[PDB]
Amino acid sequence: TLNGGITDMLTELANFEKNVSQAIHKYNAYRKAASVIAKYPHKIKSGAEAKKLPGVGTKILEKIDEFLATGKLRKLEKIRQDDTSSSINFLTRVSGIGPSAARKFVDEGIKTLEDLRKNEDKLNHHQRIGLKYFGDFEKRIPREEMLQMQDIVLNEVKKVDSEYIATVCGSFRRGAESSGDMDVLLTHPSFTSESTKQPKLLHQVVEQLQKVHFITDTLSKGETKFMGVCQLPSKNDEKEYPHRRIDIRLIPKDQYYCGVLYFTGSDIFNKNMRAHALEKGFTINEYTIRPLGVTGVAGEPLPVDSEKDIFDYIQWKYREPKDRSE
DNA sequence: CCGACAGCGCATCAGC
DNA sequence: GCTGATGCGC
DNA sequence: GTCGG
Ligand SMILES: Cc1cn([C@H]2C[C@H](O)[C@@H](COP(=O)(O)OP(=O)(O)[C@H](Cl)P(=O)(O)O)O2)c(=O)[nH]c1=O
Ligand SMILES: [Cl-]
Ligand SMILES: [Mg+2]
Ligand code: NA
Ligand code: NA
Ligand code: NA
Repeated sequence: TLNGGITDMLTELANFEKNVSQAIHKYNAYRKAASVIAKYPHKIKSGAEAKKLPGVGTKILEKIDEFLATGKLRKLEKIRQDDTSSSINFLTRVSGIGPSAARKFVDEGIKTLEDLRKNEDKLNHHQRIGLKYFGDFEKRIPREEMLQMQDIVLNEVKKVDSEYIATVCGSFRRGAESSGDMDVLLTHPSFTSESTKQPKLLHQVVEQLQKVHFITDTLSKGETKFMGVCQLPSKNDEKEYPHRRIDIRLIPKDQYYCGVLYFTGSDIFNKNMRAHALEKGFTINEYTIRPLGVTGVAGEPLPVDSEKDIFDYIQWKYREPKDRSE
């Protein structure tokens, strides 16, 4: 909140570069800048002060001086006024519509929520569901509701096979008082790095959650990753809860620590951590941490028996999930 | 000045 | 049908 | 857009 106006501005610029310019490096640069400023514990008085932070360079420094002087940025003011950019930006807020589809729809004169609804036949499945719950997916999930959803998912999973372990990750595991969605990491001893001893491991779980009407819709589904929609049950006479996004990722049981580090995030925390790993001569994914040879070619997986082990390898002090919200 | 910027699952398409 | 590129998502 | 080398 200390530098909320600045980080909002940068986020708006990031979104512009992603959705309209389709300049993903500019997008990621703006988000990095916004992140480093958000955790900076002083109210920023100048661009030069902000430029001391890594990730803030000359251009963002100048923007920050304008914003501090006047409370706005002319570049953003003009972007806001531009119909095509505003339209493109809006359409990407539908799950499954990205920068390319958004611009394509705008070209055909499909540029409002109303246009989308009347042109449902021109959407793929993911987009159609994204449009169906557009309102709901805008809403945050209070932590108290996340606790209920967790109870339901862990108990239902236990009913399918008591050897499943389901772990809620994402912002929830980072201790947030509200989340954008629910992220569930799933393991079963039958699925390891070495073998898949039984099939349908993800399916049976999804099927059980569909059976008790917790999962209501599917955006995408594969053997290890489910992306869909869920809803808490409501009591008699009470308004229904909003429909929520849910992600479920099944990871080899012996690779749980790399898996839970990944799915706990944040996304920018993962990006910084993995970038750092590279500078230290390692590569990290949701399965393994591996050394980089002289080549650049990845070596064999290093042994890992905790999240801290991964931090150790790259010479980072351990950071608790709650300090990983970047 | 220049190249690199994290790493990967699922849906959809062109080409064969 | 398969393989690889592309889009969108985590 | 930023930064290390
Ligand atoms: C989008 C993304 C996610 N992840 C990892 C790290 C992420 O933490 C994890 C879940 O993605 P999420 O989109 O649900 O992120 P979250 O942290 O739960 C969000 Cl603050 P919210 O859902 O509360 O709004 O996946 C990445 O490693 N790279 C990414 O680009
Ligand atoms: Cl770019
Ligand atoms: Mg989440
Ligand atoms: Na800087
Ligand atoms: Na979208
Ligand atoms: Na998610």
